[PDB]
Amino acid sequence: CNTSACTQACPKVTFEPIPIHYCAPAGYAILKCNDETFNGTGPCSNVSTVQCT
Amino acid sequence: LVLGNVTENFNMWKNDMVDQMHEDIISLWDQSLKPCVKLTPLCVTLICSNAT
Amino acid sequence: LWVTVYYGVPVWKEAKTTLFCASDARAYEKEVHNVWATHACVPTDPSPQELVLGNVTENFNMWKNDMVDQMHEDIISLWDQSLKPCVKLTPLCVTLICSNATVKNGTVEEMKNCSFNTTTEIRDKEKKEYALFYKPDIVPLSETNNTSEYRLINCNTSACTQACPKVTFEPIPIHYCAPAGYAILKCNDETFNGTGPCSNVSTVQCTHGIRPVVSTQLLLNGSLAEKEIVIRSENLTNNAKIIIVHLHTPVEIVCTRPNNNTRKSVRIGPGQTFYATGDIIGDIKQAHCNISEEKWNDTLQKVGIELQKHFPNKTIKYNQSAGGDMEITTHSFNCGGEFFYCNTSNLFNGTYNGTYISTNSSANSTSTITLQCRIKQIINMWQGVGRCMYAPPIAGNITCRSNITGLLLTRDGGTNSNETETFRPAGGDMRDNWRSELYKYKVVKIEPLGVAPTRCKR
Amino acid sequence: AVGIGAVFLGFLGAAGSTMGAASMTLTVQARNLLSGTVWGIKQLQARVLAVERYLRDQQLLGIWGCSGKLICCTNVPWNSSWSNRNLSEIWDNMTWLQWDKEISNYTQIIYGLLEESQNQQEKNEQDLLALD
Amino acid sequence: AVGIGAVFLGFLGAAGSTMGAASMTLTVQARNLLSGTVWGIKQLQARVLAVERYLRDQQLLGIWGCSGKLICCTNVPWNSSWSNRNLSEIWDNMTWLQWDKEISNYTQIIYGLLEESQNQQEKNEQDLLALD
Amino acid sequence: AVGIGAVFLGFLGAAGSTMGAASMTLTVQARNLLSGTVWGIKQLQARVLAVERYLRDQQLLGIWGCSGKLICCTNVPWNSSWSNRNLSEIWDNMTWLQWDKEISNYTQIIYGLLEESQNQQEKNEQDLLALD
Ligand SMILES: *[C@@H]1O[C@H](CO)[C@@H](O[C@@H]2O[C@H](CO)[C@@H](O[C@@H]3O[C@H](CO[C@H]4O[C@H](CO[C@H]5O[C@H](CO)[C@@H](O)[C@H](O)[C@@H]5O)[C@@H](O)[C@H](O[C@H]5O[C@H](CO)[C@@H](O)[C@H](O)[C@@H]5O)[C@@H]4O)[C@@H](O)[C@H](O)[C@@H]3O)[C@H](O)[C@H]2NC(C)=O)[C@H](O)[C@H]1NC(C)=O
Ligand SMILES: *[C@@H]1O[C@H](CO)[C@@H](O[C@@H]2O[C@H](CO)[C@@H](O[C@@H]3O[C@H](CO[C@H]4O[C@H](CO[C@H]5O[C@H](CO)[C@@H](O)[C@H](O)[C@@H]5O)[C@@H](O)[C@H](O)[C@@H]4O)[C@@H](O)[C@H](O)[C@@H]3O)[C@H](O)[C@H]2NC(C)=O)[C@H](O)[C@H]1NC(C)=O
Ligand SMILES: *[C@@H]1O[C@H](CO)[C@@H](O[C@@H]2O[C@H](CO)[C@@H](O)[C@H](O)[C@H]2NC(C)=O)[C@H](O)[C@H]1NC(C)=O
Ligand SMILES: *[C@@H]1O[C@H](CO)[C@@H](O[C@@H]2O[C@H](CO)[C@@H](O)[C@H](O)[C@H]2NC(C)=O)[C@H](O)[C@H]1NC(C)=O
Repeated sequence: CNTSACTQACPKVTFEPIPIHYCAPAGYAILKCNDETFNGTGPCSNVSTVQCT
Repeated sequence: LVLGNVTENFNMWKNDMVDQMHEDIISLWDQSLKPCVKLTPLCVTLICSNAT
Repeated sequence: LWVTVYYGVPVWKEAKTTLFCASDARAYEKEVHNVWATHACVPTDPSPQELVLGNVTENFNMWKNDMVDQMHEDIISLWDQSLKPCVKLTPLCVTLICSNATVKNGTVEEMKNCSFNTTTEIRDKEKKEYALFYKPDIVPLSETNNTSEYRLINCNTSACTQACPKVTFEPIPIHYCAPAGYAILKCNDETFNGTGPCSNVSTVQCTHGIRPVVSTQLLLNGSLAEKEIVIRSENLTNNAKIIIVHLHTPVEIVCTRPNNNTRKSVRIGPGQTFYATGDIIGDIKQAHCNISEEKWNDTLQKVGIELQKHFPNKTIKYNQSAGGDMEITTHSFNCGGEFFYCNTSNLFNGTYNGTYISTNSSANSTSTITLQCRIKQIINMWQGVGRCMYAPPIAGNITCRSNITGLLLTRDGGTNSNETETFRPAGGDMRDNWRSELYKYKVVKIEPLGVAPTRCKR
Repeated sequence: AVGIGAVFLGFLGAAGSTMGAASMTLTVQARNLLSGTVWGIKQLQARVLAVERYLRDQQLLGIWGCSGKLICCTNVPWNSSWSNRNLSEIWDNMTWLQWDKEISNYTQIIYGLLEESQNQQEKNEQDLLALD
Repeated sequence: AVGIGAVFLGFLGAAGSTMGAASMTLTVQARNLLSGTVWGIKQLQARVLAVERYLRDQQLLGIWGCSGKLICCTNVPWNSSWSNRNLSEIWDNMTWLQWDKEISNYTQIIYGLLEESQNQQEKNEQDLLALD
Repeated sequence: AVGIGAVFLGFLGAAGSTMGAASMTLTVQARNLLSGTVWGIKQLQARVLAVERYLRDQQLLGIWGCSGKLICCTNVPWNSSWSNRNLSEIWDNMTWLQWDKEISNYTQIIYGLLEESQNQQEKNEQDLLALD
C-alpha cells in the first residue's frame, strides 16, 4: 500500500516447474554442444542438431 | 542427430535464448495473475495483538 | 496472332490497404514508451529512394483519400493505447472547497486554491490536501446555499485519466509505408492544387516524415510549398468547406508561460500519485504568444492576392472567429506539455483592396502582435478515445518557438452582394491538419499479370 | 538458358515506356513483391497480404503452362474483336498502363477463353509417352 | 502445352465419377486452394492455414520433378502387392475417393520408395551437360 | 530425371562432408523448411516466418530459371578473382560451410552479375518461336 497493490495468487493454479522445451521455427535449427569438458565459451568439436531442447 | 567433422563456436554470456526465456517467464507469470483477486480492501489499519 | 501472358507488368489500380509506420533510427536510442514511434515502428532508411518515372500522367485527389482517415484512426487508437497504464484518478470527484488563491498578498484571476479531502493509501483514513486549479477546470457544484464549494469539470460525463509524466507529447515524424505488392505515388508538381491530373509522378515506398501536430486555426511546423502560396478547397463555391492555405514562407510564432509554477505530488490510493500545481514562486504574469506584425501583414496581403485569383473583382476581408466554446474559437495547441488556447482576434483583423503595400517605411521593424492565451489541464480531446485526459503540470516557466506554415480559413455566408466576402479561422475536425500534409501521396495496388497478342505460338 | 536477372531501373521505372521496353524490366516488378518487418497487429496482416496475393499470381501461371516469371506464349487464338489493332501499333508506341485500360474489360473472358482444360494436353503428352 | 485453364464443373463435381473422368477437371481442385477475407484473430489463422497447406503440396511435387499442377508420371517400379489389379479395372470404374482407401495405407512407403535418389539424377543431367 | 526424393541422413547430416557429398542430400535441407502448430501470438510469427523466408528462396531460383529445388548450372562466366582455386581442390576436400565463408563476401556482386539478362533471352526464345 506504500508502493503497489498485491494480487492474491489463485489457489487453483500451481507453482510446479513443469519442464519446457524451447524449439526453433521452420528454417532454423538448434545446435547442441556435446563436449563433456565444455566450459561454456569457445569452440565445440562435437556438435549435434536438434529441433526442441 | 550427431553431425560430421563440424567445429562450432558456442557462448553463454551473450546468448539470446536466456533473455527471451526470462521475458517469456515474466510475461507468462504476469498473464497467470490477471483473473485473480487484486485484494485492495486489505489496506485498512490492522490492529495486531500478540498471537498467543 | 495468339494471346500471350506477361508477369511483372507495371499496371496500377488504386485500392485500400493497411499502411504501416516507419521512424528514424535515433529515436530508438531512447527508452521504450517515451513516444509511440520508437516503441514498435520499423527503422526507416534512405535506401528506398525517390524514383522519378517516365511519361506517366496520374490523377490525384485529397478530399476522398484513405490515408488521412487511416492516419486519424491510428492516432486516435495509439493515443488511446498510451493512456491505458496511467492513473485513472477517480477519488478526485470529491467536493472541492475553493477559496481565492491569493499568491503572496494578492489574488490571481485564473487559479483557485481548492482544498479537498483525499483518501490516502489506507482506505479508512483521509487527509486534507490542497492544489491550485485553473478556472476552466472548475465548475460550481450546485444551486445550494454555498458559493465556496466547487467541482471538477468532469464527473458529470466521464472520468479522466491523468497523462503519465514519463511519456511525451513531442511530434516525432511518422513515415507511412505501403506493404509489398503496393506502391506510393508522389505528385511532384509545384503548382499542384490537390485535385486533378499530375504530370510529374514518382514512386516511393515510405512517405516523408509527417509531424502529427494537433492544432486548430493555424498549422504549425508543417511542410512548405515550393514556389507559391497554394490555396486548396474541395469546392470554393460552397461556404462550408475549410479553405486550407499553404504558405511558401513560414511565420515564426513564439509562445510562453512566464509565471514560475511548481509541481506537488498527492498520493491517491496505493502506490499511484496525482500531480498538481503548488505555489507560484515569483510574480504573476500573462501567458502569451508573439507574432511579428510586418511579416504577418505581408503574409495576409499575399493570401489576399492568391485569394483574389479566385475572386477577381472583390476585395478580401479577414474577420475574427465565430465564437462559442473556448476550445472551438481559440488557437488550441500544445506548448511543450501545457495546452494553450490563444485568442486570435488581433491576427485576423484587416482587409486587402488589390494594391500591395511593401513592408518598408515601417513604424518599427520590431513591432509584434501579442495574443493572450488561457491554459487548460482537463483536455476533452476527442471522441471514442477515452474522451478526456488530465495533463499534469510542468515546473518552471515554459517557452516554445515554432513556424506557421498553413492556415484554415472559412468564408462567411453569401449576403448583401458583398464586395469583401470575409474569412474567419476554423477548426474542430483534426483530419484537415493531416490532410494538408498527405496531399502529394496516393497508394496503388500492382497488378503484374498482363495479356498481349503476338506472333508466338507454343 | 542463362541464370541471371533484372535491370537497374528500379521498381516502376519502365512505366510510361513502350510495350517493347516494358517487355524488358519484367524481372524487377516480379522481384519486389515480398518483404518482411514488424509493427504489430496492424502490420502482421500487411505481411500476409503480400503472400496471399503473390501465390495467386503463382496459381494462374502455374496453370497456363508458364510456371514462372517470364514471357509465356500460348496457342490459343486471339479473337480480333478484343483490340482490332495490328502488332506494330500496339508494341512500339502504347504503354502497358494504357493497354490495360483497353484490355481489362475483356481480361475476364480472355482468362475465360484460357479455360476448360490444360489438363487434356497434360494427357496428350502422356499419350505420347504411355501409348507412343 | 496449351494456354487454357479450368473447366466449369465446380469444386468437387468430378467426385463420384471414374478415375479417367477425374483425371480431367484436376485444374478446378487445383484452382480453389487459396482465398482471403477478414474476421479477426479466429479467421487470421484461417488465412495462414490456407498457405501452410498449399506450399506443402508445392514442396513434394517440386521434390519429385513434377513442379506444377499436372499429370506427373515417374519411373519408380510399381510393386504388385500394393493393388494387385490391372489398369482397366482401376481406371474405368473406380473413383479416386475409393482408390485412396486402398492406397493410403501404402502412400507413406510409396514416398518411402520415392525416397532415396532424385538428386543423383539431377547430377546425372549435370554429368550429361558437363562431361558430355 | 527420376521420380524419387530425399535421403535418410536427416536435416544436417551432410554438414562437415565434402562438396561432392553435400551435392547429394540437398533435398532434405529443402524439405524441412515448412511446418505448422500453435502456441499463440508468439508462435504465429514462427508460422509466417517459415513462409516469408521460404518463398524468397523460391523467388531467386525462379528469377534465374532454375525453378525448383535442384542443381542449376548457368553460363555466366566465373571471374577467377572470386576463389583463385581449381575444381578438384574445391569439390573433393572443402565443406559448403567453409566455402560460404570465402564466397559470401562476393555473393552480393555475384548476384549482381546474376542481374542483367534473363528477360532478353525470354524475348530471344520468343523470337526463335515466332520469327523462326
Ligand atoms: C486471534 O485473535 C482472535 C480475535 O481477534 C481470537 O478469537 C477470539 O478468541 C477468544 C478466546 O478464545 C474468544 O473469546 C472467548 O469466547 C468464548 C465463547 O465460547 C463459547 O461460544 C462459542 C461460540 O462463539 C460465540 O461466542 C463468542 C463470544 O461471545 C462470539 O464472539 C462468537 O462470534 C460466537 O457467537 C462456542 O462454540 C463454545 O462452545 C464450545 O466450547 C465448549 C467449552 O468451552 C464446549 O463444551 C462446546 O462443546 C463447544 O465446543 C463456547 O460455548 C467465551 O465464553 C469467553 O468468555 C471468551 O470471550 C473470542 O470469541 C474469539 N473471537 C473470534 C472472533 O473468534 C483468536 O482466538 C486468536 N487466535 C490466536 C491463535 O491467537
Ligand atoms: C492555498 O491554501 C492552503 C490551505 O488550503 C494554504 O496553506 C496554508 O497556508 C497558511 C498561510 O501561510 C498556513 O498557515 C500559517 O502557518 C504558520 C506556520 O508556520 C510555522 O510552521 C511551519 C511548518 O508548518 C506547520 O504548522 C502549520 C500551522 O500549524 C501546520 O498547518 C502545518 O501542517 C505544519 O505542521 C514552519 O516551516 C515555519 O517555519 C513556521 O515556524 C502559522 O504560524 C500561521 O499562523 C498560519 O497558521 C498553513 O499552514 C498552510 N497549510 C497547509 C496545509 O499548507 C496555501 O498557503 C494557499 N496557497 C496559495 C498560493 O494561496
Ligand atoms: C498581506 O496582507 C496580510 C493582511 O493584511 C498581512 O498579514 C497580516 O497583516 C495584519 C495587518 O496588516 C496583521 O494583523 C497580521 O499579524 C498579519 N498576519 C500575518 C500572518 O502576517 C501580510 O503581512 C501581508 N503580506 C504578505 C507578504 O503576506
Ligand atoms: C525563464 O525566464 C528567463 C528570464 O525571464 C528566460 O531567460 C531568457 O531566455 C531567452 C530565450 O530566448 C534569452 O533570450 C534571454 O537572454 C534569457 N534571459 C533573460 C534575462 O531574459 C528563460 O529562458 C525562461 N525559461 C525557459 C525554459 O524558457
